[PDB]
Amino acid sequence: AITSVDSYLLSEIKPRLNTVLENCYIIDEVLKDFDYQTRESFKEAFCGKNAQHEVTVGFNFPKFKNNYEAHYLIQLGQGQETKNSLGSIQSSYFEATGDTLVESSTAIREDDKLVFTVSKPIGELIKVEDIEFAKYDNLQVEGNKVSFKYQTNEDYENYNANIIFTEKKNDSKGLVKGFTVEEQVTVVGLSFNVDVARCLDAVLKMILISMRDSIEEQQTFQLQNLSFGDIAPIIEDGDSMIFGRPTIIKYTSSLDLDYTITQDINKLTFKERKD
Amino acid sequence: FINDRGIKVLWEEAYFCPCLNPDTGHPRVDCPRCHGKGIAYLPPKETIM
Ligand SMILES: [Zn+2]
Repeated sequence: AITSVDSYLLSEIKPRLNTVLENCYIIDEVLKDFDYQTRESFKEAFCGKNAQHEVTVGFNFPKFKNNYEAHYLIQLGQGQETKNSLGSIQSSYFEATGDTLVESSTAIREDDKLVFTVSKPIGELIKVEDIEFAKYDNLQVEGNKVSFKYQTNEDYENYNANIIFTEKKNDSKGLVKGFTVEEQVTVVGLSFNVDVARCLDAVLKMILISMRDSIEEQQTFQLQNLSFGDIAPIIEDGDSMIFGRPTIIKYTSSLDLDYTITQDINKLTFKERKD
Repeated sequence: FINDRGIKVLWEEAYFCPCLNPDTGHPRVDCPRCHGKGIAYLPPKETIM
């Protein structure tokens, strides 16, 4: 599973940043240490549902003009290989598996079992929220749905559960070959007003903190490290300077490829010899 | 000569807005006088340049 850190960063940042800027309480919590003036100015400009001004995020070298009132700029940076396993072997799988999904699913009644439906089939069930099925419940997964004994659990006929599971792709089996890569990605906020840049950097730090609970980087992009540069004038040739403070984010991910195996043994030929 | 070769243009003088933060020394993001820029402007004066 080749990793595109930049796209993941963008997808995590955009909705999360919009949600954070949606409400004032979270912003006030974030900007507790800042002075009244800059805090209130940033809140007036960008914060709130009905904010007239808006921030943006995008990759570097855009052929079009880019808004320099407040923008998050991303560039890919360097990368390095840090650790390897014997034969480049990372893991072995019997059934092809895709991404790990989290889905909410209300309990349902079936003639012998309570069940939960899901969007897609199941390759493996990791966890059901606040449940530890015993032998009596006889937890079974049958494609799309997971099921447990009806009678002794009948109080929970409409349990508002949620599920963490894994997609199923194929029944084939193979080996995972790959290594670990230690990658650096640079993120910088741009603004002709330095105070806006400072507040933007603080918001960036908070959303990076919040991201650590995300499933994907919990499973794929562990060992997050941060590093901040100095406030510098990005450009001097305009009528007014652009000010930005670059930040460097580090991640560790496992670049890997699935090598299928067609060998399947189903018969044995134990015979003696004579001389 | 200047009135002949020039073009009609509006001249508006510049002055620092009072909205500047007294401690950081940098301006408010939005105010009527200056739209984030730290410098406000006076009423325009019609001029040939
Ligand atoms: Zn002003």
